[PDB]
Amino acid sequence: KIIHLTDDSFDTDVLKADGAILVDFWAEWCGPCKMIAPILDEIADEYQGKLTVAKLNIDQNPGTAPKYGIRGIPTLLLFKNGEVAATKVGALSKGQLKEFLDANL
Amino acid sequence: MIVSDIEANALLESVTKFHCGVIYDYSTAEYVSYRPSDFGAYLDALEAEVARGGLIVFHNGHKYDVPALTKLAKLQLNREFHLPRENCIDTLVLSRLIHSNLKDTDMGLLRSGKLPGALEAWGYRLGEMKGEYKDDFKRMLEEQGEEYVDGMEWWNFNEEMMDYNVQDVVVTKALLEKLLSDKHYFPPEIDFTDVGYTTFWSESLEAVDIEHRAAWLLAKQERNGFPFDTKAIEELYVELAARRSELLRKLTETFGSWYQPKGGTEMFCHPRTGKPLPKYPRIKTPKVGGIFKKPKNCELDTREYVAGAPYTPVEHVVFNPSSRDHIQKKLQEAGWVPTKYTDKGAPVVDDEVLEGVRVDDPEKQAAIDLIKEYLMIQKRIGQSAEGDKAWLRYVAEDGKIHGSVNPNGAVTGRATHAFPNLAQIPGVRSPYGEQCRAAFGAEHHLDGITGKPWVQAGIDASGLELRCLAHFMARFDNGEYAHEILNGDIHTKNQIAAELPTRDNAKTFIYGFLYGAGDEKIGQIVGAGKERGKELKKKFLENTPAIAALRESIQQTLVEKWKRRWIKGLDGRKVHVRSPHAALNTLLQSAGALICKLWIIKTEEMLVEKGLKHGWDGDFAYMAWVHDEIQVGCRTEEIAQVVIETAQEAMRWVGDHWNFRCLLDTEGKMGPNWAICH
DNA sequence: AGGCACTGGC
DNA sequence: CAGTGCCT
Ligand SMILES: [Mg+2]
Repeated sequence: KIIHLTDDSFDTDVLKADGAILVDFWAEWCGPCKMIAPILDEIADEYQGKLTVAKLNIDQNPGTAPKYGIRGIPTLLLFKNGEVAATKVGALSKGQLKEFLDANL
Repeated sequence: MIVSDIEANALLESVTKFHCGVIYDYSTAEYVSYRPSDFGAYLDALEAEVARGGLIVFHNGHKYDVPALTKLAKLQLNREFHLPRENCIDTLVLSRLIHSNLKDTDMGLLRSGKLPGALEAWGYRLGEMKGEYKDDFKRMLEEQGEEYVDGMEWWNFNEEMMDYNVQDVVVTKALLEKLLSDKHYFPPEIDFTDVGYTTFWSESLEAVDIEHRAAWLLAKQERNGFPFDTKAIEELYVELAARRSELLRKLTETFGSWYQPKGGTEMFCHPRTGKPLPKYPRIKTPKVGGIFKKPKNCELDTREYVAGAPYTPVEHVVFNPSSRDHIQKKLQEAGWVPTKYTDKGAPVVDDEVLEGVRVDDPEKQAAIDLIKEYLMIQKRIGQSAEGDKAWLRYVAEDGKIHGSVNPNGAVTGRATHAFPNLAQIPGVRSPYGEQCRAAFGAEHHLDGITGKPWVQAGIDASGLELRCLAHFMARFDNGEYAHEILNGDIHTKNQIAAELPTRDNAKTFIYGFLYGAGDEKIGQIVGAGKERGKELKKKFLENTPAIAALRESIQQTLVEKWKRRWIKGLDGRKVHVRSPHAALNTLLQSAGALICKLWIIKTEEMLVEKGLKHGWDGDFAYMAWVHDEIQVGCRTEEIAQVVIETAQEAMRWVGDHWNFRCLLDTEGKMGPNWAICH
């Protein structure tokens, strides 16, 4: 249920999309990214119909991250109507993500 | 004989004030100090020693003290003072001859730590005095709550300076005696601190005299400087910088930027077992932050971190064509499989391998040539304008680059050049070589009287290495090789001795043989590698037994592991041998070096005996000596003709002087600059 | 082979 | 300091 983004599909899938979109900027060589990965799978299964979870691997798609000043990963950006509503960095626990989502959703 | 040293307010280039000087006289055994107001008396004391047919010892006096005294005498006293070359001894020059197996800080211009091997103690102390005096000056300053400035320790005379001056003469005196105690260079029967100048030069090993004449002339060469076309190079700089930008733009379009971990402090540990994972990039765990800001009775925390939630800090990096790492990274991701690495894991990324790299993507395959051009252009930009020793940073007010020269910096007797190294200017055959080379030339100097540009005479020793080789094999082949070089075609002959195809292959093989080169580059001429290479260098020797005999005779003399770790040079000096396999090469390079050294000395001497004056205010000026070639500025075309013919005469003289079994020659060319004169 | 020196990266 | 390249 997770949307795997690409540099060229980013604009339409995220910025022009309707509804809340949580984007995860990640890399295969990052330990913390591998930690939150499972958490995101469960979040996509739970928040269906209220929010969409999307992932962007920064090694395969290097043009997007720079535009948002990413300085650490995994980076989570919650987009609403083409703009960043909230942003958190780090392998949040499932519990901490729900609060983040529920609070910003 | 007297031993002396002075302290002045700056380097030769800008010195204007004599601070003090000290003199130790062997005939009285006393040290005499001369303060600022005793300058005339100091000079009178030096000339008195000259009048007696005596000797004056300075440490590095040939390049500094002596010309400095000439300059200060004129400025401060409006007096003409010129110590004659024959009356001067230089312990730095002597050390470099006798301890040729050791490095030195070049009087404080190089940091000790960087120099390999050990350093002679006395010479070390002499080269660190300025830095030591400086450290003490500051100490005293920042001890009286007084701010230190750049180099104010040399602005005014003071007793701390006078004491160091005295100590320099005691150390120089000790170095001298230590050097004179070397029986190989100075016969034991003679007390060299008690003889006249003619006896000093005549009773010591020929090398002593030669090194002192070389240092004297090369000191003059540095003072002359090499006329440089600053404008031409600034324009080349603009051109290169534009090609660099354009190549950067294209390469950044081809190889996009990426992210790399950076700034991680804490180790990453498996959340399950807690087992440390060292291969994983370093992470960082925030100790502050949450989803909600701290309550007080709850507003969302704007911050982006969460206590306990770890993340891997990263940096954004743009492809840099100058980075071997980026190139390796981007090319393998394109399908490149490194066939050769360095002894550190990193894969080799030099021009030769890049030449062999083959990737599927056509745009990336073409980008490799852009990377190769980029690296080459960076090499030129660095040497011409941006590097620490760039030409544009070294050109002086008189429009000349005064490169430094260590007359005997190499173990073999060759000179070393630096600040900047004028013996590494790109040749006309390499990219931009024409423009770099044309920028150095007599044409860029306008006569002080007529304003007319000067002319350049470029002269080199013809096939010097092969001739040196011919000479040493003469005792095994009776001059056969020497006879072939002079009349037949030594190259064709070598092409036959070594079963090689083209005549040029041999013409490239031999030089590879003399200048040392593994079977790799060797066989790299016959398509193969170090494979047929081993076969080639063997079939050659097989058909040229004189060379084999020579090599064997050298071995017998050195290895009995050693019976003697040095070989005798043409002028009798000891030439340290680093390894048994490099013995023949050390011998050949040393002969060429010593032949070229005596040659430029004899050339200048013959010119002066013919009435020509050495200097920009004269008829000619030595601008550069690059191993087996000299570039001389001449006031006129006729003078350049004379310099060329005289150089040829001097070379013959040198060959006859050392009873060389192979005739030596020179080829000269006249023109406006280095590009045309070579 | 003998040297000097530039740039990248720690 | 490692890896390279410029000169003879
Ligand atoms: Mg001194």
